[PDB]
Amino acid sequence: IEKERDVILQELQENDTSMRDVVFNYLHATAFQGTPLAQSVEGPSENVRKLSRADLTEYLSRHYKAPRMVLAAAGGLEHRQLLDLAQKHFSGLSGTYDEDAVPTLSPCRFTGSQICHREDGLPLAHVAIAVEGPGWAHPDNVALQVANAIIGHYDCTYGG
Amino acid sequence: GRQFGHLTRVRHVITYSLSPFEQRAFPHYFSKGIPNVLRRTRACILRVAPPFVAFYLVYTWGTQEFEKSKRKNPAAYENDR
Repeated sequence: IEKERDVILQELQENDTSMRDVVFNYLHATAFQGTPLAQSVEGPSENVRKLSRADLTEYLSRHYKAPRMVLAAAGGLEHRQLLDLAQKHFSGLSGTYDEDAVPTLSPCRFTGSQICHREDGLPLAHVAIAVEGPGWAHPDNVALQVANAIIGHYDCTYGG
Repeated sequence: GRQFGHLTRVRHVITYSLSPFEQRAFPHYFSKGIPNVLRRTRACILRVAPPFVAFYLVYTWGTQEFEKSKRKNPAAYENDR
């Protein structure tokens, strides 16, 4: 824990080195403010210090039950010879089904807004701009796959 | 020179704002605003009024001073002689 508690903290600060990931963090938080979706994946720093492995054991116990769990594989394996050797751990070790209420989630709010971190020293300035759209399951998700492909993209380095 | 580009150099400032639709044209404009009207009005009225007094005083002061001086010929010299 302490070893890993340190590395993350070590990394937490280092994480300012790749600007890409950085702005996205801003990006979510500006749209989804007021929703757990809007929050740092690694989470804020002080928690990691404050973090204790009992609360883990909670979340260990909480969401690592089945049906939440899912297994797959591909290769020379077929199906049966998977399932037979799936069989019993993890038929099983439960891996349960009870509740964690159900299925705890909420539709998230969408924020017309702006965020700016102004630092003029750096040579370049990333930009991100977006609007919200349909969820995973939805008809139009594919209809908009192409518009992006059509409008395409550019980079310094192409031979185009 | 180029107006927005090169003016100043600034680092590690952050700014937050919303769509104007996201918010209201009068967030307690009446209730919350009225005190703000009041508080600052005195900071000026200290230094504003005092002369305005002076004129209006002198205004009437001279006015009266003007009046009787003119208005009444048999004032000091009455019409016995």
